[PDB]
Amino acid sequence: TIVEGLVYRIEKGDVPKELQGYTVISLNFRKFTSGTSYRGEFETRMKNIIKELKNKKNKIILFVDEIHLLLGAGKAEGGTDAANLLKPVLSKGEIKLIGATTIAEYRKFIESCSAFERRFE
Amino acid sequence: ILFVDEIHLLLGAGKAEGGTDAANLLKPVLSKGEIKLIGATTIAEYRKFIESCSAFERRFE
Amino acid sequence: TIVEGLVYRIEKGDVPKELQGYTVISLNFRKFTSGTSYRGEFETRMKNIIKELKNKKNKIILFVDEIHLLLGAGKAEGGTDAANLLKPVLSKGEIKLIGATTIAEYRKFIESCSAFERRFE
Amino acid sequence: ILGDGYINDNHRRNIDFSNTIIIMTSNLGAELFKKKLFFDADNSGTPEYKRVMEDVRLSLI
Repeated sequence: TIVEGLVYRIEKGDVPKELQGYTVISLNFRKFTSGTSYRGEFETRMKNIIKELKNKKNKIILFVDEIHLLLGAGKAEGGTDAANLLKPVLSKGEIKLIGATTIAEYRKFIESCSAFERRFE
Repeated sequence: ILFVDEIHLLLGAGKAEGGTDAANLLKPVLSKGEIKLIGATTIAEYRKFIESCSAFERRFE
Repeated sequence: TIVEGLVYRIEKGDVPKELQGYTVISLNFRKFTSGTSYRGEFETRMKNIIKELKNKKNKIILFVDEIHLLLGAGKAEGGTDAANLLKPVLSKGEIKLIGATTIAEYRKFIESCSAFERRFE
Repeated sequence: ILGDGYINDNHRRNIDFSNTIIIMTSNLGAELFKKKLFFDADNSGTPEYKRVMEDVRLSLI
């Protein structure tokens, strides 16, 4: 709802000039695990996304409900793991995402590989 | 109106897709009021939602 | 940024004469093992990188993001390549590579097998 | 550590303690540092109290 609170600031225009228009995109796991027809075809869906996440320069805001499904949980070949994409890319200012976790499981990101610590705020 | 014998029976199988049938699905769906579900669990079973899973404890009542 | 500094220092002229003109090839992990298809088409891509750029006289500099990422993915039995190749390259001087690891991981790189102890530095 | 440097762990690495200055502090100060040293703390002696301190220094050994 704080992230919902961002959206109402946008539609009423109560945002700075550099952040106007940009649309929040949530990420439901109705479609992440269900598209897994092959191993390579999982990342190609992201490749269609990420290439249009940089050269788009249009309304772009990424949102995750709980990052514990992204980088905490998951077999290394079962989908999203600690060896997920965009590890050196998200340090650069070319992708805008906003995530949310609970503290009591957030120590798993410290104990996953201890390398996403400087990768998030 | 849906009814389940045990929600613990929904924490078992669910293979050949990448995740458990109930532990993946219905997570933002049961967050809001859509489904008219009613459940029933053994008390001694029920500790696994509170201790082990520790996420659905606010989803159900 | 010290590795990326060196190319900013080619134009400064504070390089030795025998190390001039060379081009750093930055290497994303998305380029290595995403486009591989668990087949004998794998090693058709490995010679495109490795063996085509040894006897080629062109000016070459490699760069590894992390060596631990190269040990994580690439477990297909047919594919292998989890530090299997580049074994005479660590004593030959044709290929110029640069790696980067963190200390707490590089401690677990060396003493977990104790075979790469004399190769790397 | 002092006579060694080849400590086997559960991971069986070596831990060399070469080029290390080892610093071993503890007090033992009371029950000898009564007022003998204490009430003449101003000058504390070039001829006399050095002998008094070495006698205490011997008793710390």
